[PDB]
Amino acid sequence: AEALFKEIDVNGDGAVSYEEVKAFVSKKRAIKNEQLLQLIFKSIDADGNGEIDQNEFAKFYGSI
Amino acid sequence: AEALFKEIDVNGDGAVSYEEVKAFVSKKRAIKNEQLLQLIFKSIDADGNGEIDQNEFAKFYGSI
Amino acid sequence: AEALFKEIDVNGDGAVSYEEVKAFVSKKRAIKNEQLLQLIFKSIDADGNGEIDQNEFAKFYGSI
Ligand SMILES: [Pb+2]
Ligand SMILES: [Pb+2]
Ligand SMILES: [Pb+2]
Ligand SMILES: [Pb+2]
Ligand SMILES: [Pb+2]
Ligand SMILES: [Pb+2]
Repeated sequence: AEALFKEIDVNGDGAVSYEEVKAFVSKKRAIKNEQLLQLIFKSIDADGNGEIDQNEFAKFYGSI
Repeated sequence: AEALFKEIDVNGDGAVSYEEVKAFVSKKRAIKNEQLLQLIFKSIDADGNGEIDQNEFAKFYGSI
Repeated sequence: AEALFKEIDVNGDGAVSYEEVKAFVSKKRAIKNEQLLQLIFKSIDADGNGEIDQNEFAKFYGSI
C-alpha cells in the first residue's frame, strides 16, 4: 500500500518483475543525473532567465 | 591459446583490434551490472518464484 | 571571448542553453573515456602496428 511498490510495479499486477526493477533503477538514475545537472545550471544562471551569458559563465570559472 | 584472447578477438584473425577491445570492455561492464542487479533481485525475492510481492518488498525496506 | 564558451554555445547565439550544457557534459565524458581507452590500448600494443597480438597481450597480463 506504499506508492513506491506501485511506482515500480508498472503493469500493476501486484508483482514487481525483474524488468520492472531494472527499468526503475534506470529511470531513478536518469533522474538523479538530471537533477544534479539542472541544479548546477540554475546555479550558474545567476539571474534566472534560463540561459547562461558570458558573464555568469565568467564568474563561475577561475579558482572556481 | 587462452580463451580470453579468443573471446576478445571476435573476428578471429589473431589480432585484437581497438573496436574489439572497446566492444569487450562495453559488454564486460554490461554483464557485471546485470549480475549485480540479478543478485539483488534474487536477494529480495526471498521465496524464488521470480517476482517480488509486497511482502518480500516490505521486509527488504526499513533500516534496510 | 574564450573558445570554451563558444565551444559549449553550439548554435552561436551568445547564450549557453541547458540542452547545450547537457550535450557538452555528455561529449566531454565520452571523450575522456575514449582517451583513457586508447591510451590503455596503445599501452598494450607495445610495438605500435595498431593491433594486439597474443604476445603483447600475454605480457600485459599476470600479476599485470
Ligand atoms: Pb508488475
Ligand atoms: Pb542568465
Ligand atoms: Pb581480431
Ligand atoms: Pb517472491
Ligand atoms: Pb546558444
Ligand atoms: Pb602489436
